[PDB]
Amino acid sequence: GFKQDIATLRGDLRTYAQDIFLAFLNKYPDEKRNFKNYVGKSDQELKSMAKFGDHTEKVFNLMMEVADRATDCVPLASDASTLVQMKQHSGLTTGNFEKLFVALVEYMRASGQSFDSQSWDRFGKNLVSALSSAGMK
Amino acid sequence: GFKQDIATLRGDLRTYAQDIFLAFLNKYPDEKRNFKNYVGKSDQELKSMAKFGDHTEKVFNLMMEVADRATDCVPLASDASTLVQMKQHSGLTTGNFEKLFVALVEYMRASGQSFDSQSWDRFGKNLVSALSSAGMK
Ligand code: HEM
Ligand code: HEM
Repeated sequence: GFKQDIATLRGDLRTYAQDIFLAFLNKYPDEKRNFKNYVGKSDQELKSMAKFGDHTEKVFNLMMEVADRATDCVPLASDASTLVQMKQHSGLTTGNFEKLFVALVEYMRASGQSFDSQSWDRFGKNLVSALSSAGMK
Repeated sequence: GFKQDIATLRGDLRTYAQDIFLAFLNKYPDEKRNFKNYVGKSDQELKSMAKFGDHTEKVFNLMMEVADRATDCVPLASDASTLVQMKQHSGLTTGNFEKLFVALVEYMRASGQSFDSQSWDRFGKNLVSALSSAGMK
Protein backbone atom coordinates (compact mmCIF):
# COMPACT_ATOMS: atom_id res chain seq x y z
CA GLY A 1 0.00 0.00 0.00
CA PHE A 2 0.85 3.69 0.44
CA LYS A 3 3.41 3.15 3.21
CA GLN A 4 5.26 0.43 1.29
CA ASP A 5 5.19 2.63 -1.83
CA ILE A 6 7.13 5.33 0.03
CA ALA A 7 9.75 2.69 0.81
CA THR A 8 9.80 1.51 -2.82
CA LEU A 9 10.35 5.02 -4.17
CA ARG A 10 13.02 5.82 -1.58
CA GLY A 11 14.92 2.65 -2.53
CA ASP A 12 15.66 4.09 -5.98
CA LEU A 13 14.80 7.72 -5.37
CA ARG A 14 17.12 9.41 -7.86
CA THR A 15 15.76 7.36 -10.78
CA TYR A 16 12.09 7.66 -9.80
CA ALA A 17 12.33 11.39 -9.06
CA GLN A 18 13.80 12.19 -12.47
CA ASP A 19 11.44 9.85 -14.36
CA ILE A 20 8.34 11.23 -12.67
CA PHE A 21 9.34 14.88 -12.95
CA LEU A 22 10.12 14.40 -16.65
CA ALA A 23 6.73 12.75 -17.12
CA PHE A 24 5.17 15.87 -15.57
CA LEU A 25 7.15 18.28 -17.77
CA ASN A 26 6.34 16.32 -20.93
CA LYS A 27 2.65 15.87 -20.14
CA TYR A 28 2.31 19.63 -19.40
CA PRO A 29 4.81 21.44 -21.65
CA ASP A 30 3.72 24.84 -20.27
CA GLU A 31 5.18 23.93 -16.88
CA LYS A 32 8.72 24.10 -18.31
CA ARG A 33 8.39 27.90 -18.52
CA ASN A 34 8.54 28.13 -14.72
CA PHE A 35 12.09 26.80 -15.06
CA LYS A 36 15.03 28.64 -16.58
CA ASN A 37 16.87 26.91 -19.44
CA TYR A 38 14.62 23.82 -19.48
CA VAL A 39 13.02 24.76 -22.81
CA GLY A 40 14.61 23.33 -25.95
CA LYS A 41 16.12 20.35 -24.07
CA SER A 42 15.38 16.65 -24.46
CA ASP A 43 15.02 14.44 -21.39
CA GLN A 44 18.63 13.18 -21.50
CA GLU A 45 19.94 16.74 -21.72
CA LEU A 46 17.83 17.74 -18.71
CA LYS A 47 19.17 14.82 -16.70
CA SER A 48 22.71 16.11 -17.30
CA MET A 49 21.93 19.63 -15.99
CA ALA A 50 23.00 20.37 -12.41
CA LYS A 51 19.99 22.44 -11.36
CA PHE A 52 17.53 19.88 -12.76
CA GLY A 53 19.16 17.01 -10.88
CA ASP A 54 19.37 18.97 -7.63
CA HIS A 55 15.83 20.35 -7.68
CA THR A 56 14.16 17.03 -8.55
CA GLU A 57 15.99 15.21 -5.77
CA LYS A 58 14.98 17.83 -3.21
CA VAL A 59 11.36 17.77 -4.44
CA PHE A 60 11.11 14.05 -3.91
CA ASN A 61 13.13 13.82 -0.69
CA LEU A 62 10.72 16.29 0.91
CA MET A 63 7.61 14.85 -0.76
CA MET A 64 8.31 11.40 0.67
CA GLU A 65 8.65 12.93 4.14
CA VAL A 66 5.29 14.71 3.75
CA ALA A 67 3.78 11.41 2.60
CA ASP A 68 5.41 9.58 5.52
CA ARG A 69 3.95 11.99 8.09
CA ALA A 70 0.41 11.85 6.68
CA THR A 71 -2.48 9.97 8.28
CA ASP A 72 -4.67 8.05 5.84
CA CYS A 73 -3.18 10.12 2.99
CA VAL A 74 -4.03 13.45 4.69
CA PRO A 75 -0.87 15.56 5.18
CA LEU A 76 -0.06 17.50 8.33
CA ALA A 77 -1.15 21.13 8.20
CA SER A 78 2.39 22.13 9.20
CA ASP A 79 3.82 20.46 6.09
CA ALA A 80 1.36 22.37 3.92
CA SER A 81 2.34 25.65 5.62
CA THR A 82 6.02 24.85 5.06
CA LEU A 83 5.49 24.36 1.31
CA VAL A 84 3.51 27.61 0.96
CA GLN A 85 6.13 29.74 2.76
CA MET A 86 9.05 28.62 0.55
CA LYS A 87 10.46 31.72 -1.14
CA GLN A 88 11.39 29.75 -4.26
CA HIS A 89 7.68 28.92 -4.81
CA SER A 90 6.74 32.61 -5.07
CA GLY A 91 4.58 32.48 -8.20
CA LEU A 92 3.12 28.99 -7.90
CA THR A 93 -0.51 27.98 -7.53
CA THR A 94 -2.18 24.76 -6.44
CA GLY A 95 -2.68 23.98 -10.12
CA ASN A 96 1.06 23.35 -10.49
CA PHE A 97 0.90 20.79 -7.68
CA GLU A 98 -2.32 19.25 -8.99
CA LYS A 99 -0.67 18.59 -12.36
CA LEU A 100 2.40 17.01 -10.78
CA PHE A 101 0.22 14.50 -8.95
CA VAL A 102 -1.82 13.62 -12.05
CA ALA A 103 1.46 12.80 -13.82
CA LEU A 104 2.73 10.83 -10.82
CA VAL A 105 -0.42 8.70 -10.61
CA GLU A 106 -0.34 8.11 -14.39
CA TYR A 107 3.30 7.09 -14.15
CA MET A 108 2.48 4.58 -11.39
CA ARG A 109 -0.38 3.02 -13.34
CA ALA A 110 1.72 2.58 -16.49
CA SER A 111 4.72 1.21 -14.57
CA GLY A 112 3.62 -2.39 -14.02
CA GLN A 113 4.81 -2.32 -10.40
CA SER A 114 2.30 -2.80 -7.59
CA PHE A 115 1.92 0.83 -6.50
CA ASP A 116 -1.25 1.80 -4.62
CA SER A 117 -2.09 4.46 -7.21
CA GLN A 118 -5.51 5.19 -5.68
CA SER A 119 -3.85 6.25 -2.41
CA TRP A 120 -1.46 8.59 -4.25
CA ASP A 121 -4.39 10.15 -6.09
CA ARG A 122 -6.08 10.81 -2.72
CA PHE A 123 -2.82 12.11 -1.24
CA GLY A 124 -2.41 14.57 -4.11
CA LYS A 125 -5.95 15.90 -3.79
CA ASN A 126 -5.63 16.20 0.00
CA LEU A 127 -2.32 18.04 -0.29
CA VAL A 128 -3.79 20.50 -2.79
CA SER A 129 -6.66 21.09 -0.36
CA ALA A 130 -4.22 21.65 2.52
CA LEU A 131 -2.12 24.01 0.40
CA SER A 132 -5.18 26.17 -0.32
CA SER A 133 -6.14 26.32 3.38
CA ALA A 134 -2.55 27.33 4.19
CA GLY A 135 -2.69 30.29 1.80
CA MET A 136 -1.67 29.14 -1.69
CA LYS A 137 -3.68 30.58 -4.55
CA GLY B 1 16.53 15.19 18.62
CA PHE B 2 17.02 11.83 16.92
CA LYS B 3 13.73 11.82 14.96
CA GLN B 4 14.35 15.34 13.61
CA ASP B 5 17.88 14.29 12.66
CA ILE B 6 16.45 11.54 10.44
CA ALA B 7 14.28 14.18 8.76
CA THR B 8 17.28 16.51 8.28
CA LEU B 9 19.42 13.75 6.76
CA ARG B 10 16.63 12.46 4.49
CA GLY B 11 16.05 16.01 3.25
CA ASP B 12 19.45 16.07 1.53
CA LEU B 13 20.18 12.33 1.56
CA ARG B 14 22.62 12.05 -1.36
CA THR B 15 24.75 14.97 -0.13
CA TYR B 16 24.98 13.80 3.49
CA ALA B 17 25.57 10.17 2.43
CA GLN B 18 28.63 11.09 0.34
CA ASP B 19 30.14 13.47 2.88
CA ILE B 20 29.75 10.99 5.75
CA PHE B 21 31.11 8.09 3.73
CA LEU B 22 34.17 10.15 2.73
CA ALA B 23 34.68 11.13 6.39
CA PHE B 24 34.66 7.41 7.28
CA LEU B 25 37.05 6.40 4.49
CA ASN B 26 39.50 9.20 5.27
CA LYS B 27 39.46 8.64 9.04
CA TYR B 28 40.02 4.88 8.57
CA PRO B 29 41.99 4.41 5.34
CA ASP B 30 42.32 0.65 6.00
CA GLU B 31 38.54 0.37 5.52
CA LYS B 32 38.87 1.46 1.88
CA ARG B 33 40.24 -2.02 1.06
CA ASN B 34 36.64 -3.22 1.29
CA PHE B 35 35.75 -0.87 -1.61
CA LYS B 36 38.11 -1.85 -4.41
CA ASN B 37 36.40 0.44 -6.96
CA TYR B 38 37.15 3.50 -4.81
CA VAL B 39 40.88 2.98 -4.21
CA GLY B 40 43.26 5.54 -5.73
CA LYS B 41 40.79 8.42 -6.06
CA SER B 42 40.46 11.77 -4.28
CA ASP B 43 37.24 13.02 -2.68
CA GLN B 44 36.32 15.08 -5.73
CA GLU B 45 36.99 12.19 -8.11
CA LEU B 46 34.68 9.92 -6.09
CA LYS B 47 31.94 12.56 -5.93
CA SER B 48 32.13 12.89 -9.72
CA MET B 49 31.31 9.19 -10.29
CA ALA B 50 27.61 8.38 -10.54
CA LYS B 51 28.14 4.93 -9.04
CA PHE B 52 29.63 6.40 -5.87
CA GLY B 53 26.63 8.65 -5.24
CA ASP B 54 24.19 5.89 -6.21
CA HIS B 55 25.79 3.42 -3.81
CA THR B 56 26.05 5.78 -0.85
CA GLU B 57 22.46 6.98 -1.31
CA LYS B 58 21.06 3.43 -1.31
CA VAL B 59 23.09 2.48 1.75
CA PHE B 60 22.15 5.62 3.65
CA ASN B 61 18.46 5.21 2.79
CA LEU B 62 18.49 1.77 4.42
CA MET B 63 20.34 3.12 7.46
CA MET B 64 17.63 5.78 7.88
CA GLU B 65 14.87 3.14 7.67
CA VAL B 66 16.62 1.15 10.42
CA ALA B 67 16.96 4.29 12.54
CA ASP B 68 13.31 5.23 11.96
CA ARG B 69 12.11 1.80 13.11
CA ALA B 70 14.23 1.76 16.27
CA THR B 71 12.70 2.32 19.70
CA ASP B 72 14.66 4.60 22.00
CA CYS B 73 17.70 4.18 19.72
CA VAL B 74 17.52 0.36 19.96
CA PRO B 75 17.22 -1.24 16.51
CA LEU B 76 14.84 -4.09 15.74
CA ALA B 77 16.41 -7.53 15.80
CA SER B 78 14.92 -8.17 12.34
CA ASP B 79 16.78 -5.17 10.89
CA ALA B 80 20.04 -6.32 12.45
CA SER B 81 19.51 -9.75 10.93
CA THR B 82 18.95 -8.25 7.46
CA LEU B 83 22.31 -6.45 7.78
CA VAL B 84 24.11 -9.62 8.86
CA GLN B 85 22.60 -11.85 6.17
CA MET B 86 23.39 -9.49 3.26
CA LYS B 87 25.87 -11.14 0.89
CA GLN B 88 27.90 -7.94 0.47
CA HIS B 89 28.52 -7.98 4.26
CA SER B 90 30.31 -11.34 4.24
CA GLY B 91 33.56 -11.19 6.17
CA LEU B 92 32.62 -7.98 7.96
CA THR B 93 32.79 -7.91 11.74
CA THR B 94 31.15 -5.64 14.29
CA GLY B 95 34.43 -3.70 14.36
CA ASN B 96 33.76 -2.23 10.91
CA PHE B 97 30.39 -0.89 12.07
CA GLU B 98 31.86 0.57 15.26
CA LYS B 99 34.33 2.60 13.19
CA LEU B 100 31.51 3.81 10.93
CA PHE B 101 29.66 5.27 13.89
CA VAL B 102 32.70 6.94 15.45
CA ALA B 103 33.17 8.78 12.14
CA LEU B 104 29.45 9.56 11.87
CA VAL B 105 29.32 11.08 15.36
CA GLU B 106 32.56 13.00 14.78
CA TYR B 107 31.07 14.38 11.54
CA MET B 108 27.89 15.47 13.31
CA ARG B 109 29.78 17.20 16.14
CA ALA B 110 31.94 19.15 13.65
CA SER B 111 29.11 20.04 11.26
CA GLY B 112 27.85 23.02 13.23
CA GLN B 113 24.28 21.74 12.94
CA SER B 114 22.10 20.77 15.89
CA PHE B 115 22.31 17.00 15.49
CA ASP B 116 21.64 14.97 18.64
CA SER B 117 25.09 13.41 18.44
CA GLN B 118 24.63 11.58 21.76
CA SER B 119 21.61 9.69 20.44
CA TRP B 120 23.50 8.62 17.32
CA ASP B 121 26.34 7.41 19.54
CA ARG B 122 23.84 5.33 21.54
CA PHE B 123 22.19 4.03 18.38
CA GLY B 124 25.55 2.89 16.99
CA LYS B 125 26.42 1.07 20.22
CA ASN B 126 23.01 -0.62 20.33
CA LEU B 127 23.28 -1.56 16.64
CA VAL B 128 26.67 -3.18 17.22
CA SER B 129 25.09 -5.21 20.05
CA ALA B 130 22.16 -6.25 17.86
CA LEU B 131 24.52 -7.31 15.05
CA SER B 132 26.34 -9.60 17.50
CA SER B 133 23.04 -11.12 18.68
CA ALA B 134 22.03 -11.72 15.05
CA GLY B 135 25.20 -13.71 14.37
CA MET B 136 27.93 -11.25 13.32
CA LYS B 137 31.48 -11.90 14.52
C1 HEM C 1 6.12 19.36 -4.56
C2 HEM C 1 7.17 19.61 -3.77
C3 HEM C 1 8.25 20.67 -4.10
C4 HEM C 1 9.30 20.89 -3.33
C5 HEM C 1 9.59 20.13 -2.03
C6 HEM C 1 10.10 21.93 -3.93
C7 HEM C 1 11.26 22.39 -3.38
C8 HEM C 1 12.11 23.32 -3.93
C9 HEM C 1 13.44 23.63 -3.46
C10 HEM C 1 14.15 22.99 -2.24
C11 HEM C 1 13.97 24.58 -4.24
C12 HEM C 1 15.40 25.16 -4.02
C13 HEM C 1 15.70 26.50 -4.69
C14 HEM C 1 16.58 26.30 -5.90
O1 HEM C 1 17.82 26.19 -5.71
O2 HEM C 1 16.04 26.24 -7.04
C15 HEM C 1 12.97 24.90 -5.25
C16 HEM C 1 13.06 25.81 -6.28
C17 HEM C 1 12.17 25.90 -7.30
N1 HEM C 1 11.03 25.13 -7.45
FE1 HEM C 1 10.32 23.79 -6.29
N2 HEM C 1 9.47 22.36 -5.11
C18 HEM C 1 8.34 21.57 -5.23
C19 HEM C 1 7.45 21.65 -6.26
C20 HEM C 1 7.61 22.50 -7.31
C21 HEM C 1 6.70 22.60 -8.42
C22 HEM C 1 5.41 21.77 -8.60
C23 HEM C 1 7.18 23.53 -9.24
C24 HEM C 1 6.48 23.94 -10.56
C25 HEM C 1 6.89 24.97 -11.31
C26 HEM C 1 8.42 24.05 -8.66
C27 HEM C 1 9.25 25.03 -9.17
C28 HEM C 1 10.41 25.53 -8.62
C29 HEM C 1 11.19 26.60 -9.20
C30 HEM C 1 10.82 27.32 -10.52
C31 HEM C 1 12.25 26.82 -8.41
C32 HEM C 1 13.38 27.85 -8.59
C33 HEM C 1 14.35 27.31 -9.64
C34 HEM C 1 14.09 28.05 -10.93
O3 HEM C 1 13.99 29.30 -10.89
O4 HEM C 1 13.97 27.38 -11.99
N3 HEM C 1 8.65 23.39 -7.48
N4 HEM C 1 11.86 24.11 -5.04
C1 HEM D 1 24.06 0.60 9.10
C2 HEM D 1 25.13 0.50 8.31
C3 HEM D 1 25.08 -0.12 6.89
C4 HEM D 1 24.04 -0.30 6.06
C5 HEM D 1 22.57 0.15 6.24
C6 HEM D 1 24.52 -0.96 4.85
C7 HEM D 1 23.80 -1.32 3.74
C8 HEM D 1 24.34 -1.75 2.54
C9 HEM D 1 23.62 -1.89 1.29
C10 HEM D 1 22.11 -1.58 1.11
C11 HEM D 1 24.47 -2.33 0.36
C12 HEM D 1 24.15 -2.60 -1.12
C13 HEM D 1 24.27 -1.24 -1.80
C14 HEM D 1 24.22 -1.35 -3.30
O1 HEM D 1 23.38 -2.14 -3.82
O2 HEM D 1 25.04 -0.64 -3.95
C15 HEM D 1 25.78 -2.48 0.97
C16 HEM D 1 26.93 -2.91 0.32
C17 HEM D 1 28.19 -3.00 0.87
N1 HEM D 1 28.50 -2.68 2.17
FE1 HEM D 1 27.18 -1.94 3.57
N2 HEM D 1 25.86 -1.19 5.03
C18 HEM D 1 26.25 -0.71 6.26
C19 HEM D 1 27.52 -0.76 6.81
C20 HEM D 1 28.66 -1.19 6.17
C21 HEM D 1 30.01 -1.12 6.71
C22 HEM D 1 30.35 -0.55 8.10
C23 HEM D 1 30.84 -1.66 5.80
C24 HEM D 1 32.39 -1.83 5.84
C25 HEM D 1 33.21 -1.17 6.66
C26 HEM D 1 30.04 -2.07 4.67
C27 HEM D 1 30.54 -2.67 3.53
C28 HEM D 1 29.85 -2.89 2.37
C29 HEM D 1 30.41 -3.35 1.12
C30 HEM D 1 31.89 -3.72 0.88
C31 HEM D 1 29.43 -3.42 0.23
C32 HEM D 1 29.61 -3.87 -1.24
C33 HEM D 1 29.55 -2.60 -2.08
C34 HEM D 1 29.78 -2.88 -3.54
O3 HEM D 1 30.55 -3.83 -3.85
O4 HEM D 1 29.21 -2.16 -4.39
N3 HEM D 1 28.71 -1.79 4.91
N4 HEM D 1 25.66 -2.12 2.31
